[PDB]
Amino acid sequence: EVKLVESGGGLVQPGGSLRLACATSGFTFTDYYMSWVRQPPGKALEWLGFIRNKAKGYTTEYSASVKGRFTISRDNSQSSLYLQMNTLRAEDSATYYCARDHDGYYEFAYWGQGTLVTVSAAKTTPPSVYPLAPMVTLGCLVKGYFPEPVTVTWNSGSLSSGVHTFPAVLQSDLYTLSSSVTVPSSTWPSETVTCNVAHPASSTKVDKKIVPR
Amino acid sequence: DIVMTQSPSSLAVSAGEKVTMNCKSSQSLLNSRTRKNYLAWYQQKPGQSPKLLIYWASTRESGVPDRFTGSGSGTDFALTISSVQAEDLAVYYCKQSYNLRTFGGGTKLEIKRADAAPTVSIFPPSSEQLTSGGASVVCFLNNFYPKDINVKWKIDGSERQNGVLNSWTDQDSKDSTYSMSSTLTLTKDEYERHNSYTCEATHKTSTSPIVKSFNRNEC
Repeated sequence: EVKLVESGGGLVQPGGSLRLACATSGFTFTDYYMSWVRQPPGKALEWLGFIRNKAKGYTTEYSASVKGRFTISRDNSQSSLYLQMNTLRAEDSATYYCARDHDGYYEFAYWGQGTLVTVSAAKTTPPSVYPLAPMVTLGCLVKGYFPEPVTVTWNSGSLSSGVHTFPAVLQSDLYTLSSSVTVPSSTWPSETVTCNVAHPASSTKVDKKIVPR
Repeated sequence: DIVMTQSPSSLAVSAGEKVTMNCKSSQSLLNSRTRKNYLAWYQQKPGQSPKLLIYWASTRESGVPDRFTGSGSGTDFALTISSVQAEDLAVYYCKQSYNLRTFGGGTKLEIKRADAAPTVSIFPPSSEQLTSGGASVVCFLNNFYPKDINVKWKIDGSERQNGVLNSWTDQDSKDSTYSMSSTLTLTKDEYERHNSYTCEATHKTSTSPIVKSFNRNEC
């Protein structure tokens, strides 16, 4: 399997710098051009730059919006790509994707999962997690956290269908979001239901059982 | 610095219809050496990374179904879907690679379906939130269609405008419905002054609002 995993993002002070890494495996890294693309929350994709393959001496190109400020490089022994990002502003807040472009063999272009970069002087804060007790619908309130993302599962993921998790909404440098889940009324409260919240930024894992009445 | 312009912004169509969306470039994308137009189409489904569908204007990426077709040349191009299925729900972007790369602004593909009434649930503040002197009342308005909806909060017979934050999902692939959340936040003081809490929901599937309520005195 061709893999691409981005790392090195997260929360960063205005004026700060980051180096995003994209760890690659499954293909002859040196034969491909590689690209970085970003997407601010809710907006269009934006091409940032590419680096060419071995045959072309690994030269680079940048869009007009970042040329001079960001730089791409690659570690061709370790099969890894980098994006050096300088003097960050609120406009750079986005998901960053590593993509394999093209060049060479029989069969696809591939993209990583992306990493979220948030440029802000607000500080990391863990969520408070509240159970929402009354086919029956339960939920979980995830309140007071910074930065994004959080992940919410129901019963360590075993309840997957009938789950809605709403986009967080920022206010006063804290996000809040909620997650609902719908079960057969016959199964709760006989069998338990638990919401599990992960906020990697503050190393937070919380479980919250939905207790009736 | 080639500019790319896509249209329309969005479209909505039933499972099975055929559609077309367009992409225009500020200059020719046609390469004189290869006689290829360097124009490509991406699909980005909600929550996911973009995926390449079409390149050289009309060559289908491996594994991609042939209900997807792209066409055009020069500065004008189009993508067509024949029998839109529910899992085509996504934002579609064109991208020139003639000189550097540039994405278009995207076209959003919404799925049309049978009108559906929201399932509405209301939740009083958890006792652990009350413990820290916060009070949030939460309304879920789940699995409705169409998308537009209006939420009103009542406290003891009087409307409340402020302290309310709303949030909307993206359309579900699995059933093509929208959901919405509406959170009323208060201090624990303000919460215990009053009795009855009500979210009322106005959807084109009724002239009467859908109302769910609780009275503090019954908790």
